[PDB]
Amino acid sequence: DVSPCFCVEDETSGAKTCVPDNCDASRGTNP
Repeated sequence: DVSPCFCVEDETSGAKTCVPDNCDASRGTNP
């Protein structure tokens, strides 16, 4: 479905994680 990605810099994961993960690295950021 149309699912906007969101990234947060998470200290718990130890890095920037996104949903979907690392959408902001690839071109799969926006649907």
